[PDB]
This record gives sequence, C-alpha cells and structure tokens, in this order.
Amino acid sequence: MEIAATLQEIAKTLAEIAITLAEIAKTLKPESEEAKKAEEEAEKAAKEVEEAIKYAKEHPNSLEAVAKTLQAIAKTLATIAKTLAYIAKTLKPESEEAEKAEEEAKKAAERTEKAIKYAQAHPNSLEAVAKTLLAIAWTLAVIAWTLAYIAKTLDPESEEAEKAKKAAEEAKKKVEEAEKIAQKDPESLEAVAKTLAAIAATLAVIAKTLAYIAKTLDPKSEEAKKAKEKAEAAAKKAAEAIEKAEKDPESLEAIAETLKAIADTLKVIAETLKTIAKTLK
Repeated sequence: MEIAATLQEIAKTLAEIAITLAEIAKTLKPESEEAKKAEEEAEKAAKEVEEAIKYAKEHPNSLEAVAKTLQAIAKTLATIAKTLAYIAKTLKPESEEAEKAEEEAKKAAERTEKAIKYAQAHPNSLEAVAKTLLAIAWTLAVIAWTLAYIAKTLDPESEEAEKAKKAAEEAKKKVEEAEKIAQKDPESLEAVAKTLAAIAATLAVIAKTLAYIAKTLDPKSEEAKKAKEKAEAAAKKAAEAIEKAEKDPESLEAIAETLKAIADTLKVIAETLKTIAKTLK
C-alpha cells in the first residue's frame, strides 16, 4: 500500500508526543534543569523528524527515505524514554524501579545510537532497516515497562495496574522473539514484519495503560473516560494486523496494515497524552 507515507505520519505523531511529554515534565518540575533538557531534546527530535519528512517527500519510495525516517523515529523514541524515566523518578525519587527506568532508557539510547551507526554505513541494506526497527521496539518496551510502573504508583491496589505490568512483560517477550528472528535472517521481510508486529503489540499496551492513567488522574474528566474505548479500538486494530503479519510474514500487505495500526495507535496515544497534559495543569 503506502509504506513510506505511513512512516512519515508515524514520525510526525511521535514528534508531537515528544513535545507534549516535555511540557508535562515542565509542568511537574518548572524549575528543574532536567525538564529544560527534555524540552530542548524534544525540539531537536522534532527538527530531525521535519528534516526526514522533507527528505522522503523528495525521494519517494526509496530505501534511503525509509531508513532516514526510521532513524528520526528511533531518536524521537529515545528522548521520549529518557524524559518518561525522569518523570517516573519524580514520582518516587528513592524507588529502585525509578533508578532502573533511568538505566533502561540509557541503554535503549545506546542501542539506538549503535543501530543508527550501522544504518548510516549500510543505507542500501535491509539489515539496516531491521536493526533500526529493533532499536525502536526495544525502546518502546522500555517505555511500556516505565509507564506500567507509573500506573502502579498512582494506584497500587488496582488490578488494572498489575494488568499493565503483565501486558508490558508480554510485549517485551514479543520483542525478544522478534530479535531472535531478525538475528537469524536480517535480510528478509520476515524480520521486518515480526518486528513491526512486536512494535504494534507494545504500542497497544502503551495506549491502554495511558488511558488508565488519564482516568486515574482525573476520574471526572469525560475526555479521559473516552480514552479507554479509543485505546481498546486501536488495540483491536493492531491485533488484527498482527494476526496478518504472523500468518504471512513476507507479505507487503501485512507490513502495510501493521504500519497503519501503529500510526492509528500513536494518534490515540497523542490525544490521550494531551488530555493528561491538561489535567496536570
């Protein structure tokens, strides 16, 4: 269908997400240098997203356009994970899980830095695409784990908090299986489809966890209540695409449908995050 165009939409939504998350950090800690750095890095990521989108529009349907957009997506997710771990550290400064989130986000950024290095040395290679996609998947797994920790911190007595933790662990297992498949044959579409499937499953967990957080932060907000059904519909859409991707892992149609589900889930996440950003003000 429209692989390259859908990646441009994914990159744009992630840039908006990074900016909103930096606004939340500044709302929680107005005088902190970390929230200042979060805003500066989110702006830098948005600039690289803009540059990649303009480059791809001029080189339609090319491996280079795909690689450059995936690199912007990976860098944007790296700063999201770092800023989110800082937020988790703000809620419970002396908690060991907060220190673990910061360490996990740092390691995800190093993996992202190494994948981009390889991709820049092999811009005409599918191995570069699969490597960058795996860095994206691992960073999303860190985000999902950190977000489930935040959810548990707001209401440790809640069954939904443990459901988010278990869901994040299952998405991590999907990333681990994708990394195994890609390592065995990184120049096949199988590696791309299975890694995209893990990404879609992880974003589905994130969207449902984020909708729970919005509702917990503002039980009387009608916008926050609506995020549950919206995240569930996006999660069902991802589940459909994942089933196609594991049925025909070398299908271009399966790859396209999975990218569409990723883009749609990110739109729900971005909307939900905006509701949270207003709640905290």
